[PDB]
Amino acid sequence: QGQLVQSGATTTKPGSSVKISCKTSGYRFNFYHINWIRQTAGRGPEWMGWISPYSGDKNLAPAFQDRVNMTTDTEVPVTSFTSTGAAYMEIRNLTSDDTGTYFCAKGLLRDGSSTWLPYLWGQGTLLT
Amino acid sequence: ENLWVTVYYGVPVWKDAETTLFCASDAKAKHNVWATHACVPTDPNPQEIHLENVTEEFNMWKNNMVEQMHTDIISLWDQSLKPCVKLTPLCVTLQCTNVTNAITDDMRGELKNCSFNMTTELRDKKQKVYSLFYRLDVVQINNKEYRLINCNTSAITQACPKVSFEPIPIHYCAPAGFAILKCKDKKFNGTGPCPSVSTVQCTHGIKPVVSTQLLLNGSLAEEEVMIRSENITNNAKNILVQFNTPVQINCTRPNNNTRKSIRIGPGQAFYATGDIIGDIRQAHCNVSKATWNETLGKVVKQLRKHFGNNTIIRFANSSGGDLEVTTHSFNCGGEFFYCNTSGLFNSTWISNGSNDSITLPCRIKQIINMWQRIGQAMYAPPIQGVIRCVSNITGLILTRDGTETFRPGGGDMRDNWRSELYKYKVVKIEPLGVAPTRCKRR
Amino acid sequence: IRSENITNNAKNILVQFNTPVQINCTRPNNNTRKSIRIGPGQAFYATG
Amino acid sequence: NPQEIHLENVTEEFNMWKNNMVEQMHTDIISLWDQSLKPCVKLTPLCV
Amino acid sequence: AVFLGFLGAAGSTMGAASMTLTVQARNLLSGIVHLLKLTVWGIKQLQARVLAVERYLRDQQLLGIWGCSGKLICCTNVPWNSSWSNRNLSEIWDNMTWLQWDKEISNYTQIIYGLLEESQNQQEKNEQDLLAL
Amino acid sequence: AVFLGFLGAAGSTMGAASMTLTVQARNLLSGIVHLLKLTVWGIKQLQARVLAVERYLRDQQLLGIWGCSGKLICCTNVPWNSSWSNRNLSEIWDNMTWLQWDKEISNYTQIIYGLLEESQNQQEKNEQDLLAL
Amino acid sequence: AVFLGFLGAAGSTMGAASMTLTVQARNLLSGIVHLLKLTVWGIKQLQARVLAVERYLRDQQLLGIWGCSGKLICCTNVPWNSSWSNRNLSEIWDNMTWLQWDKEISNYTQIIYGLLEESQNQQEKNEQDLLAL
Ligand SMILES: *[C@@H]1O[C@H](CO)[C@@H](O[C@@H]2O[C@H](CO)[C@@H](O[C@@H]3O[C@H](CO[C@H]4O[C@H](CO[C@H]5O[C@H](CO)[C@@H](O)[C@H](O)[C@@H]5O[C@H]5O[C@H](CO)[C@@H](O)[C@H](O)[C@@H]5O)[C@@H](O)[C@H](O[C@H]5O[C@H](CO)[C@@H](O)[C@H](O)[C@@H]5O)[C@@H]4O)[C@@H](O)[C@H](O[C@H]4O[C@H](CO)[C@@H](O)[C@H](O)[C@@H]4O[C@H]4O[C@H](CO)[C@@H](O)[C@H](O)[C@@H]4O[C@H]4O[C@H](CO)[C@@H](O)[C@H](O)[C@@H]4O)[C@@H]3O)[C@H](O)[C@H]2NC(C)=O)[C@H](O)[C@H]1NC(C)=O
Ligand SMILES: *[C@@H]1O[C@H](CO)[C@@H](O[C@@H]2O[C@H](CO)[C@@H](O[C@@H]3O[C@H](CO[C@H]4O[C@H](CO)[C@@H](O)[C@H](O[C@H]5O[C@H](CO)[C@@H](O)[C@H](O)[C@@H]5O)[C@@H]4O)[C@@H](O)[C@H](O[C@H]4O[C@H](CO)[C@@H](O)[C@H](O)[C@@H]4O)[C@@H]3O)[C@H](O)[C@H]2NC(C)=O)[C@H](O)[C@H]1NC(C)=O
Ligand SMILES: COc1cnc(-c2csc(C(=O)NCCO)n2)c2[nH]cc(C(=O)C(=O)N3CCC([C@@H](C#N)c4ccccc4)CC3)c12
Ligand SMILES: *[C@@H]1O[C@H](CO)[C@@H](O[C@@H]2O[C@H](CO)[C@@H](O[C@@H]3O[C@H](CO)[C@@H](O)[C@H](O)[C@@H]3O)[C@H](O)[C@H]2NC(C)=O)[C@H](O)[C@H]1NC(C)=O
Ligand SMILES: *[C@@H]1O[C@H](CO)[C@@H](O[C@@H]2O[C@H](CO)[C@@H](O[C@@H]3O[C@H](CO)[C@@H](O)[C@H](O)[C@@H]3O)[C@H](O)[C@H]2NC(C)=O)[C@H](O)[C@H]1NC(C)=O
Ligand SMILES: *[C@@H]1O[C@H](CO)[C@@H](O[C@@H]2O[C@H](CO)[C@@H](O)[C@H](O)[C@H]2NC(C)=O)[C@H](O)[C@H]1NC(C)=O
Ligand SMILES: *[C@@H]1O[C@H](CO)[C@@H](O[C@@H]2O[C@H](CO)[C@@H](O)[C@H](O)[C@H]2NC(C)=O)[C@H](O)[C@H]1NC(C)=O
Ligand SMILES: *[C@@H]1O[C@H](CO)[C@@H](O[C@@H]2O[C@H](CO)[C@@H](O)[C@H](O)[C@H]2NC(C)=O)[C@H](O)[C@H]1NC(C)=O
Ligand SMILES: *[C@@H]1O[C@H](CO)[C@@H](O[C@@H]2O[C@H](CO)[C@@H](O)[C@H](O)[C@H]2NC(C)=O)[C@H](O)[C@H]1NC(C)=O
Ligand SMILES: *[C@@H]1O[C@H](CO)[C@@H](O)[C@H](O)[C@H]1NC(C)=O
Ligand SMILES: *[C@@H]1O[C@H](CO)[C@@H](O)[C@H](O)[C@H]1NC(C)=O
Ligand SMILES: *[C@@H]1O[C@H](CO)[C@@H](O)[C@H](O)[C@H]1NC(C)=O
Ligand SMILES: *[C@@H]1O[C@H](CO)[C@@H](O)[C@H](O)[C@H]1NC(C)=O
Ligand SMILES: *[C@@H]1O[C@H](CO)[C@@H](O)[C@H](O)[C@H]1NC(C)=O
Ligand SMILES: *[C@@H]1O[C@H](CO)[C@@H](O)[C@H](O)[C@H]1NC(C)=O
Ligand SMILES: *[C@@H]1O[C@H](CO)[C@@H](O)[C@H](O)[C@H]1NC(C)=O
Ligand SMILES: *[C@@H]1O[C@H](CO)[C@@H](O)[C@H](O)[C@H]1NC(C)=O
Ligand SMILES: *[C@@H]1O[C@H](CO)[C@@H](O)[C@H](O)[C@H]1NC(C)=O
Ligand SMILES: *[C@@H]1O[C@H](CO)[C@@H](O)[C@H](O)[C@H]1NC(C)=O
Ligand SMILES: *[C@@H]1O[C@H](CO)[C@@H](O)[C@H](O)[C@H]1NC(C)=O
Ligand SMILES: *[C@@H]1O[C@H](CO)[C@@H](O)[C@H](O)[C@H]1NC(C)=O
Ligand SMILES: *[C@@H]1O[C@H](CO)[C@@H](O)[C@H](O)[C@H]1NC(C)=O
Ligand SMILES: *[C@@H]1O[C@H](CO)[C@@H](O)[C@H](O)[C@H]1NC(C)=O
Ligand SMILES: *[C@@H]1O[C@H](CO)[C@@H](O)[C@H](O)[C@H]1NC(C)=O
Repeated sequence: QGQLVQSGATTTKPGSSVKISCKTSGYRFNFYHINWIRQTAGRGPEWMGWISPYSGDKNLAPAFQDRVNMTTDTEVPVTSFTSTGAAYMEIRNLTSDDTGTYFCAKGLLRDGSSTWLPYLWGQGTLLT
Repeated sequence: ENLWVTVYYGVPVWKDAETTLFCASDAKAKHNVWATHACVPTDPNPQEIHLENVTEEFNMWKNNMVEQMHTDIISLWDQSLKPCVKLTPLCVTLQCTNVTNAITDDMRGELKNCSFNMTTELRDKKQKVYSLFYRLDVVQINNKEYRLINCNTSAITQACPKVSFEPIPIHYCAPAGFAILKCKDKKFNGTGPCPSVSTVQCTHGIKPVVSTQLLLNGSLAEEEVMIRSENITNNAKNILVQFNTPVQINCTRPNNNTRKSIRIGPGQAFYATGDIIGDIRQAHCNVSKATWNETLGKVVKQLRKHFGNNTIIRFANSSGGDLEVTTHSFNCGGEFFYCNTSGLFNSTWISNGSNDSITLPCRIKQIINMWQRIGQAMYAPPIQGVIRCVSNITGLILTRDGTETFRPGGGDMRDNWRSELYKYKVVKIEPLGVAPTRCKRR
Repeated sequence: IRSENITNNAKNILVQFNTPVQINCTRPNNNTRKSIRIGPGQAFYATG
Repeated sequence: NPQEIHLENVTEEFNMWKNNMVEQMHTDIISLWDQSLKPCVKLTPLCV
Repeated sequence: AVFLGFLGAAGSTMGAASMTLTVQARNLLSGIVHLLKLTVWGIKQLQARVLAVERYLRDQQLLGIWGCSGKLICCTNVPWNSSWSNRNLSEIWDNMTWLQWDKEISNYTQIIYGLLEESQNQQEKNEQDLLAL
Repeated sequence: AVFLGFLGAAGSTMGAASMTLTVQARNLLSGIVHLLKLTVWGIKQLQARVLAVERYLRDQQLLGIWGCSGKLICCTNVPWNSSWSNRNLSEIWDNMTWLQWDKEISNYTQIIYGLLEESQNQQEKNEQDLLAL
Repeated sequence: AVFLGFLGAAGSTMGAASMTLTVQARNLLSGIVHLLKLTVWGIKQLQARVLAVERYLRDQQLLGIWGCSGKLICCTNVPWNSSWSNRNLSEIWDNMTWLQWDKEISNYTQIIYGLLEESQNQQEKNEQDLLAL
């Protein structure tokens, strides 16, 4: 299983800095990365970055190098293999050209070559 | 695609289980009632392996270790009181007088000077001997004639005076093929999924201290002050609070007593109380009024999380029961104290000293009964000299009544052991594992 | 019928039925048990 | 057949004053006497 | 290197735990479990001693009737009936832990133990017939 | 198929019983044999537990010193001295049962156990010398 | 031939003692060690019984985690670090006895037991990868 509910689809105007939430269930939040993906209309879908809910290690594209803050808070043990988590997303020098739908997707495997691969996605959020 | 079963021996997977736990102890060598000399020597390197990424379920209210320790300690006492003296000749008529009158009215009958006829080494010749007895060990006949408290309900066996009642740290260990899982969560409730989990070959040093209301010489929390019950909304389930700071208590029996041996038969000797050297004073306990109020406030704060930031909770004394449960009963240097605690639980706290200490008047018993069965009682031989012990109050055993009010109690011996074994859990190892992979024999 | 030496009269014959012949036993006297304290923790159960 | 194997070329160290067999036999015999005198008569009425 | 310790890789992936099996294998019979005094602690320890060897040999008994004596990773000739678990290899050894794997394979653990049993009886019968010439 | 059960082929031919050895092998240590209370039934059960493992390992010990560890049908290098039994193969495996066979081979069972013992000691010495290059 | 007996070659050279290992192997579990009466002699004998199987299996456990199950002379892949003993082969097997050899190799006996342990874990992992095709 696994669910990733995202925040609301409210809108702002250029110059601001919005926070996007992603709440997880049905799986151990620490065991898989959390990816942030952007599907703009005036560009192809872009991978923004992933972060480790276990090790805190983050990795984002150089196009978002000094403009994005990725944070996650510690999980909550529900069962032996189930926990609830949350991931956060921020933008710095923000304009209106960053308009589109934003998704959060967790990693694929816990090890191997496709560890962090965005596998299970959220329902997305509309922006400005 | 082409997948066959592949067998793996030694896979890190376990299942909950019940097993026999043996005892481990450290090197100290007389012989305590807990027989710690017969336990396997504990490793000077108490190995603890941390189980990263593991999240185990715990349930201190179904834990089997507490039910096993409850029977072990009782068996240790049964094992130690078997070969000792049967005091059935003591169940005889006693001619008692108060010992040294004139002090404070009805506090002179608290200890009596009783004389009685006793069997000697010769079966056909009696002796008139006397002994000092506390009031809680005698009852009248209705004249100044008395008898021991237990003569109509129980046979009495005095403890072999070479045994020590001082608790010694006991380590519980699981056999090979089993494991002990500790919950490292510093704010752990007692039940539920504990995130931080580590495995240990043996548990930490657990002193088998049997006390009432106040938990002594126990372990302390590292953060806040936890409160543990299986159904806190139920008023009939004892609340087990566990401090993080130790509120010190000083108990003493200032009466300098002398032990007089009395030959009641061939090889049989009854240890009577000779007399009192110096002042006949009152045994009691001190506890810093400042630290007890501060620590009692922390319990209030954590009790608020289960009853609301606005509600009002109050502390009252025991609401009745047996003497062992209505008082802070414990063992101090041999003698069994029974301390009034109306001064510790007499406070109402609102929604939102510093020099002296509060004292606790304790009475002393010698004929103490077995808690489980009826018909079995022990005679604690008289301790010579002045007694004084210094220990830590590290927890409580409270009771809700259904704005809020909390009173102490707890005559169940396994509530003591729950306060120390809540972190631990017994699981069995199952090292055989089968899984698919593209590997085929031959 | 089972014995080790049936021709020997000093070896008990153990017969085993195939049908059960029922037997009803009873003591109709309604007795009362009276406890008597013969010592500390010791009680003798007499017939009241 | 009390089998005894001779250990040729071997030279062992002994110390009868630290031997554990004597400390074990000392307790065994005492336990045998304790085991045998448990179920026998207590003559406490004779102390008259 | 790493060396997590006894059960140290209980939360690691099955493939990562499958590289530290000696870590658990050696602690299945030792520990701290010299006269036999039958006190409350002595009877307790004696049972702890017999219980360890008993459970240890029951695992070695199954390991023997499968032709895996003295092995930590032995391969068999019993194919993986996908009704046991249709999960793929990459999502098993790089994803699951041995604890949650045993949780879902638990129903068929007695079925598989029978297929490994008679496969070894027939294989040893085949080897005898091949050495009959 | 058939599946006669534990000792189910005790009266069958040696060859037919030689196809259901796992049926007896798995019941040599299990059964029904958790605290150790030393009551009349507790002492009785504890002995029943130690007795099973003791006898089980004595058979595995001989199976080890013969080079047959974890085997149900192992072949050896000890030829069959016809003075043991001059019976032919067809009148042994398609005729006798294991019970009556053990009854007539009973005298030489200690002789054969010695030939299998030193044959394994010399074979392992041969394998070491062959791997010394 | 010779047949010195149980421990009969304790004072012989290591090579000569290395030809009579079955002589000691068979007496590691038998002897004279049927009801369990808990008398002073009965408790004594029961401990003697559990102690034998316990020590016997601890040696077989190490022999298993080294890949030497059911072997008297198994060869390994752990090279001889000369810091253990710089003595030459001829002055070891035609000179020393096993008793005095164990006396000087005693410090490194725990070091060697670890190298044999993980060498077997990695070898079985190699054999699985080779049979994955
Ligand atoms: C748990 O908590 C419990 C509760 O807190 C606690 O219990 C406490 O236990 C201890 C020990 O068990 C108790 O300590 C005792 O205290 C006695 C009383 O001491 C106080 O009072 C005296 C006398 O007061 C009069 O005199 C002064 C002037 O000197 C006036 O100012 C007073 O107002 C009063 O005089 C008027 O009032 C009278 C009536 O009220 C009138 O009759 C009178 O005419 C006047 O009008 C004071 O002197 C004391 O001061 C000393 O202590 C203070 C601190 O309080 C210090 O600054 C300083 O050290 C002072 O010296 C104090 O205020 C003590 O008498 C008693 O010690 C004696 O008894 C023991 C045993 O009996 C002896 O072994 C010991 O040697 C002492 O004997 C000496 O004194 C007697 C009496 O005079 C002599 O007869 C004797 O010969 C001997 O004299 C020698 O020593 C003298 C000094 O030591 C010296 O002066 C002589 O010259 C000679 O050398 C003991 O210490 C304490 O009371 C308990 N607490 C309470 C609340 O009761 C427990 O311990 C806690 N812990 C636990 C359980 O673990
Ligand atoms: C407990 O559970 C957690 C969560 O499942 C486990 O953490 C995961 O472990 C696996 C395996 O160890 C990880 O998979 C690997 O992922 C790396 C990608 O990370 C690399 O890239 C980072 C960003 O570019 C980089 O910063 C890292 O470099 C160092 O820096 C960090 C800083 O924190 C440090 O922590 C690192 O350790 C590095 O030192 C990092 O290198 C990827 O490179 C791996 O692929 C290689 O290895 C595999 C085989 O393992 C091989 O197949 C590949 O081809 C390649 O060679 C591998 O995929 C995963 O990222 C971890 N985190 C998750 C899943 O969120 C943890 O191990 C568990 N522990 C226990 C004890 O159970
Ligand atoms: C004290 O209780 C007993 C009295 N006598 C006999 C007895 C005589 S003879 C005989 C015998 O031979 N048995 C063989 C067949 O039966 N056994 C007992 N045996 C087992 C006993 C217990 O474990 C037991 O009840 N406990 C434990 C000690 C407690 C305590 C402290 N410290 C405490 C006491 C009061 C206040 C605070 C703390 C509390 C309760 C026990
Ligand atoms: C408890 O009561 C007993 C009485 O049953 C007390 O024993 C008696 O105590 C008195 C007073 O000490 C003794 O008398 C004294 O005898 C000595 C020696 O001859 C003499 O010098 C004194 O002047 C005084 O007369 C008496 O002998 C003694 N009797 C017995 C049988 O012991 C006991 O003292 C009381 N104990 C306490 C603590 O009050
Ligand atoms: C709680 O723990 C403390 C410390 O572990 C216990 O204090 C110990 O109490 C005993 C007896 O009260 C002391 O033994 C005594 O030592 C003195 C001095 O040698 C001697 O005169 C006495 O005869 C007796 O042997 C012991 O020293 C003391 N230890 C320390 C460190 O203070 C306390 O009793 C425990 N309380 C409970 C209720 O378990
Ligand atoms: C309790 O009383 C005993 C005597 O009944 C005291 O023991 C004496 O101690 C002193 C030490 O100064 C010795 O010189 C005496 O020889 C002892 N007498 C006996 C009979 O033993 C003991 O000191 C008293 N304890 C206290 C705390 O006062
Ligand atoms: C209980 O007794 C102990 C020791 O008798 C007291 O601790 C002492 O406190 C004083 C304070 O000035 C220190 O100087 C000592 O070093 C302390 N002794 C020890 C052994 O720590 C303690 O204060 C007493 N508490 C109560 C409530 O009476
Ligand atoms: C009472 O509690 C204090 C504090 O928990 C104990 O003192 C600690 O003792 C440990 C012993 O391992 C030391 O490592 C700590 O440094 C001590 N801390 C402090 C603040 O003293 C004390 O031992 C307890 N006493 C009793 C009798 O239980
Ligand atoms: C045997 O006698 C006892 C009394 O000695 C009888 O017990 C009474 O039973 C009736 C039932 O109808 C109750 O109402 C009484 O309260 C009982 N009395 C006592 C003292 O227990 C018992 O019924 C008699 N049994 C028979 C078979 O007659
Ligand atoms: C992201 O936000 C948190 C919020 O407190 C802040 O502490 C952290 O420094 C931020 N990250 C960066 C790279 O500024
Ligand atoms: C003991 O003293 C109390 C209080 O003065 C008194 O009521 C009681 O009668 C006395 N008992 C004896 C036996 O002297
Ligand atoms: C002891 O027995 C005598 C009878 O000889 C009796 O008069 C006396 O009161 C008895 N003493 C006690 C203390 O019971
Ligand atoms: C104990 O804490 C756990 C932690 O989640 C909680 O689920 C449970 O309800 C708590 N129980 C009580 C009685 O407080
Ligand atoms: C706790 O007690 C209340 C009433 O006292 C009851 O309604 C509730 O069901 C109990 N909870 C559990 C888990 O038993
Ligand atoms: C509790 O306090 C009240 C108030 O004086 C008192 O009457 C009662 O006896 C006390 N109970 C106990 C057990 O101390
Ligand atoms: C306890 O003390 C209070 C006052 O301190 C008193 O009212 C109460 O009766 C005492 N309890 C007992 C059982 O003596
Ligand atoms: C019991 O029956 C067997 C059956 O053949 C017979 O041989 C034997 O003689 C009988 N014994 C007695 C005592 O009847
Ligand atoms: C049975 O008893 C008779 C005489 O009582 C005796 O002649 C015969 O030998 C006995 N049979 C056996 C088998 O002992
Ligand atoms: C899988 O198992 C079922 C019964 O457990 C059996 O009927 C079926 O034929 C098996 N299929 C394969 C492919 O092994
Ligand atoms: C990993 O295992 C869990 C166990 O339920 C499963 O839900 C998840 O889908 C698995 N991951 C992949 C990528 O299949
Ligand atoms: C195992 O059997 C239980 C029986 O109710 C069933 O609920 C469960 O789904 C089964 N699991 C698998 C993996 O077959
Ligand atoms: C058969 O065994 C005897 C002694 O048991 C021996 O003398 C004889 O040589 C053996 N013959 C063969 C052919 O093995
Ligand atoms: C076994 O030895 C006994 C000894 O008397 C003999 O009677 C029997 O015939 C022998 N059997 C075989 C098969 O050698
Ligand atoms: C021998 O062992 C030491 C440590 O025990 C190690 O440092 C050294 O590299 C080893 N040398 C060889 C040749 O194995």
